[PDB]
Amino acid sequence: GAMNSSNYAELFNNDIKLFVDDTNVYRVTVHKTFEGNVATKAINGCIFTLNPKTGHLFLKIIHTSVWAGQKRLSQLAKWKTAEEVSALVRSLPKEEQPKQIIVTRKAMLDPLEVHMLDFPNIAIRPTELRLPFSAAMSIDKLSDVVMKATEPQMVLFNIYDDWLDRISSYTAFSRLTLLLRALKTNEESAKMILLSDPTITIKSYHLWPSFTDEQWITIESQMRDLILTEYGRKYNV
Amino acid sequence: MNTVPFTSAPIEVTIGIDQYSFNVKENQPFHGIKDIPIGHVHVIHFQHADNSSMRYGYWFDCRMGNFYIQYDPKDGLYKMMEERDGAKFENIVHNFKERQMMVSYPKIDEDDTWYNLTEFVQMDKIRKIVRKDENQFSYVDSSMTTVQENELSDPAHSLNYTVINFKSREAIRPGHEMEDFLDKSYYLNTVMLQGIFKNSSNYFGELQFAFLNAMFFGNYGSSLQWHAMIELICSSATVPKHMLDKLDEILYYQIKTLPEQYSDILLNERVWNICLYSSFQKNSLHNTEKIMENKYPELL
Ligand SMILES: CCN(CCO)C(=O)c1ccc(Cl)cc1Cl
Ligand SMILES: CCN(CCO)C(=O)c1ccc(Cl)cc1Cl
Repeated sequence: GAMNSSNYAELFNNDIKLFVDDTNVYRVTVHKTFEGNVATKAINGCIFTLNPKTGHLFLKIIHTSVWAGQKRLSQLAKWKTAEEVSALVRSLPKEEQPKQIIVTRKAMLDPLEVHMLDFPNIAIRPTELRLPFSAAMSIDKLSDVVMKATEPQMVLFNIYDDWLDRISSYTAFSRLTLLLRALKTNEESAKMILLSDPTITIKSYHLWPSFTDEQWITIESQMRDLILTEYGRKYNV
Repeated sequence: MNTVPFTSAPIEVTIGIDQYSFNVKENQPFHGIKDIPIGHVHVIHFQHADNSSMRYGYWFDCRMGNFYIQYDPKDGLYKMMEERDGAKFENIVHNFKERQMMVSYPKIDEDDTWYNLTEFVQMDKIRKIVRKDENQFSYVDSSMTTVQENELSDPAHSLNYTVINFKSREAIRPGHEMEDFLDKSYYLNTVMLQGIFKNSSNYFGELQFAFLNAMFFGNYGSSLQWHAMIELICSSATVPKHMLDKLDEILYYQIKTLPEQYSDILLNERVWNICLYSSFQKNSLHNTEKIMENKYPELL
């Protein structure tokens, strides 16, 4: 069934599962032709596939070449997402294959189900949560490897850096959703928060700064304030 | 002409024969139906005045033997039986004819509704869907479930319709995932027509039989079969032009014949709005489209 507030903690049990987000698979910059008409120009994209328990990210880069000569690209994006996800499952050892895959948008259910017919014991599920994974391209290192890529490319990350050395998955997921939600609501301000202190660096093998626990609390509070504020400024409250 | 005679009618019952229905009162002198047009399959069915639960009936073809109706007081239904003594069946059909205790099947000269509703239905196929080979006739009722329904308990009482499943390996070629799921031509034309049914008449026969079991018995599983076999044609970009035109006629008469008051359970909003307005064949069902909008524009 669907994944919501109520069964939120299933994500952190010991059943392997993956989130798939497809929002940044097919990306365009709309512009004007010399004749005053509008055309799109595609740029590289990503499938965002995330193990919420381990933090492992399988960033599948979608090169603009994949669209050449194809019609109905927004519909094609969802079938390409599914084809690539099934190929990832197929490539993993059986004991590493997920027991569930949770798609962050309902339009992905049928494409994936069809591509995963070979795996009937893998449950494909929607969610009722408004997760902020579209903001993953506001993370500099992820955006950079997507934009620079020259071919199809799978890149592996841990989106939690070393956090699990010190906190639980549930708490790590909560920090991550807080960060991405803030980046989504006001990227400039979110980014300004993360880097106000030039002395807190990002390790070459990490995505986010090396905060102490005390600095994470400060940071986490500052992201909460931003997300509340930008609600006022939008709704006037 | 051919005749389905009756022992008697001991319990108050509504008898329907193809698209018609009529009432018989407890122990009224009723000894069956005569002048039944030879050359078609027929259905004779029953709804007891007291338990409108369980419509039941029998599919049959008079060419395949002499059949009669006897009320069983143990099992509590009107049962179809075969008289193997041709000579002795012939005889009592006369006293029934001469005492005028048989109603006349209306051989109306301005219809073709039953021909059209059963054009491709053949007793031989019916009997492969309703498995019970000691009899030449086939029993169906409200509550019987389909092979596909039993998958998701008793299989001898099954409607063994052809399994259609749009999200199955049979339906989707590896590597054409998107293609075959948005254009089902491969599944219809190669899997079903050439593979399973062999020709479009056998397909059309199952479709028609499924619709008829849905309407006269409200068999829920049949209605799902009917809608599925329709949806598969309408979701295929490539259909033999002859099939399309014949499908328009088939559906036209099925909608024509449907009870106006039954359209809420037996018609699937999604399937028809998709077949008539979104699918590849939205422009290929002119008669069916026209009669749906004059009659049931509510559903759309
Ligand atoms: C005794 C054999 N028999 C009924 C079986 O017990 C009949 O002879 C008979 C009576 C009435 C009718 Cl409509 C048909 C028939 Cl076949
Ligand atoms: C259409 C005529 N009629 C009115 C239906 O309500 C009948 O009752 C009728 C139908 C079929 C047969 Cl075999 C005999 C009879 Cl009496």
